[PDB]
Amino acid sequence: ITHQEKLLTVDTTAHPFLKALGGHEGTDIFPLFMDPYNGLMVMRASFAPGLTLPLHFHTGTVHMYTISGCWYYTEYPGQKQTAGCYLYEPGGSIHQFNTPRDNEGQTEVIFMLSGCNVNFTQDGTYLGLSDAGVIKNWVDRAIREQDNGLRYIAAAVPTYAA
Repeated sequence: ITHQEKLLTVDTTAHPFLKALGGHEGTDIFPLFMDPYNGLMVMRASFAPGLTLPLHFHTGTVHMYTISGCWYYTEYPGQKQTAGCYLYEPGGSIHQFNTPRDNEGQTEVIFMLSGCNVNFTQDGTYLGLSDAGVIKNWVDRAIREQDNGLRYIAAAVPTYAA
């Protein structure tokens, strides 16, 4: 009959977002939940206007809710995502995130990404991988480098039972 006196909770307004994920200006993150072992991350992202990210091939599902702003996938320009929009993206899909230059402000999203992200250029050249582990390393480094006093939830690696 386990204890748990406190809830595993993170207030995203009590600390500034980690700036420039992987050194990419315009992509600010606030980590919430990171499980590198089951390949799962739940994050809040804050996107600057005028961004065009690389093509992201998804190995698992993506659940995304746009709180505010605007963004669209290069391939589907007539289906812009704005306040209150939800998107389910299955594994095996590949699209390219864009924030229009004409956005007056930040585009705010919360998403749940399963699996890994394999990054390509529009012409198919492999750029790199981004799994929960990789992102966590930048996060932990960003927390130190930017002197941010934020906390997030993380799943430990499985081991032999005690």
